[PDB]
Amino acid sequence: GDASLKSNLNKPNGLSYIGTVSSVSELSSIAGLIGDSIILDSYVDGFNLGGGVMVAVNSDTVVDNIVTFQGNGVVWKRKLFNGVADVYEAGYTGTGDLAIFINKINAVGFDCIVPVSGEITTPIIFDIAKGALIGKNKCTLIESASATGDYYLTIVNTDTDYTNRDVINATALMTGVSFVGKGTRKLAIGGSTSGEVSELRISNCGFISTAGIEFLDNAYRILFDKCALSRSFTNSVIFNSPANSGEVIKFNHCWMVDNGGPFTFKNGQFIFDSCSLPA
Amino acid sequence: GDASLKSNLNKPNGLSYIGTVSSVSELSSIAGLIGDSIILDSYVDGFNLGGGVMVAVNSDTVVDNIVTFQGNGVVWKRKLFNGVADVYEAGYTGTGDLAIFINKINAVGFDCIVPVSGEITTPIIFDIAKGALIGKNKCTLIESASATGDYYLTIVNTDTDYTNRDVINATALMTGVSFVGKGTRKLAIGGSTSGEVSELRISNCGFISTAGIEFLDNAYRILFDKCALSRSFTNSVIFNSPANSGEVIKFNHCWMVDNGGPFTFKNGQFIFDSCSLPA
Repeated sequence: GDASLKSNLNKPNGLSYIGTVSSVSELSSIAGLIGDSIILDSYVDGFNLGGGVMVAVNSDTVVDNIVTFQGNGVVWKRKLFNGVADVYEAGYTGTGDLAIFINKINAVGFDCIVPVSGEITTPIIFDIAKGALIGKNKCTLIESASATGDYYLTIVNTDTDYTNRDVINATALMTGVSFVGKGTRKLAIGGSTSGEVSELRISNCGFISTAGIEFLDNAYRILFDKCALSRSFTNSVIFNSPANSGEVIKFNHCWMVDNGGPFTFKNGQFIFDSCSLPA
Repeated sequence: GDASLKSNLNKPNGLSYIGTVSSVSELSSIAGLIGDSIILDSYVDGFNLGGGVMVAVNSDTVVDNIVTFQGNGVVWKRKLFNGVADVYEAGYTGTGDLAIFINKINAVGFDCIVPVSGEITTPIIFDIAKGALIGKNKCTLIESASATGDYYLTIVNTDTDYTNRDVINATALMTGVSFVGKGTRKLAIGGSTSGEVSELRISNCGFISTAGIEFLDNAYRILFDKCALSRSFTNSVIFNSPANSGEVIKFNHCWMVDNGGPFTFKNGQFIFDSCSLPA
């Protein structure tokens, strides 16, 4: 009856009488009119992570599976999105490969916020033309035993245009992330097919027990702003005179101890400022 | 019937059966009791931006059109506002003059978060006594062709009190914004009527194709922390010996290339640290 329904809705738990969408996978079958608002419990069923109020927009809306999602005759967009994308909104559940969701957010064109620690397996591709990489809550990325390849993280710039270079690189930022490797995989900066990776601030980051940092082509004027590069295996820094690379590479207040591999500076221009090494 | 209504509310899209307020303009005519909660779809009708759950507060509450909004016999306040104001919450719809909403948020006294790129036309007045200016997601502000005046951004401090100077200037911050001018307008720091603009960190910012950076009265110890100042027209930096200005002005890891105007240092004390120029 109406009296029971009205009374149930007015109870302190009255919201529990409104239906919800359990997951993003279910969202693809939910139809609606433009402007309809629905409750999304979670990205993945039962995890209570990455949900929110969704609103129906035109079916031609670009779907990024972070803010906008496929619907049945519409697209569902986060109604109250503040512009800041985190890995929970991209589908991370607290287990599995965190690198998948770091790659996904950056590939869409948002800053990637990682407010959680976890394990990484697939190599990370961090494109400074598409956003920043921001760790929070002591963000620690621990490489899994099964992780393969020569690189756990490669920093690129898919923008090869001159006009956009200064615009893109001025804001380039990676901050607040500690990587715990197993001594087999490196961090790469640049690439022969990459645009110029320059004016990148890498601040408050740890690179512990990795296989080193390797500079590729088109990588210069990188600013390591208070970072740790310690306990490295086989190599610490690799600069094997790559083309269009090496100008004013600066380590500011960096802590580099207990490493098990050389700093190979074949050409290039390197600045250590208030650093400590090697212990 | 009652069973149809109850089951519709319990459907996965059950929230769509709850009414909503379409815009802030409509919100002005919405009445309610103190504590009533309503759904705001958007600041401007149909854009799905800047909405949220609103709660009715006392009718004498100060309305700032960011957190609090006028109602019919009450004031509507953002129920879940966390203190962080973005341009969407101030009325930005994805097009138009972003400078209007930067000015509005700063004038009220919040940090202004700009998680989007767009155009600027009206001159920005950035008061460091009121909050910071923070760009996200490769924030790029492109000056419109119709923008007039000599300045696109002026950085001031309306607090002229000595006691508050150190308190205010310690946290002064502008970060993460690339300004792309058309060669006609400058950036001004200070002013004869301004309080002392000092200890300001300008980090990860771009000043590209502008008419230069001009120091006015009461501007000193500015820290340009990894910025681009490139492709300038007519002037790059103007320091025409202004009064109470010039102490330890530092460019840290700055990219200053392809400029078309001089760095005029008539008096003053300037520090270039790990900069590159002029190409």
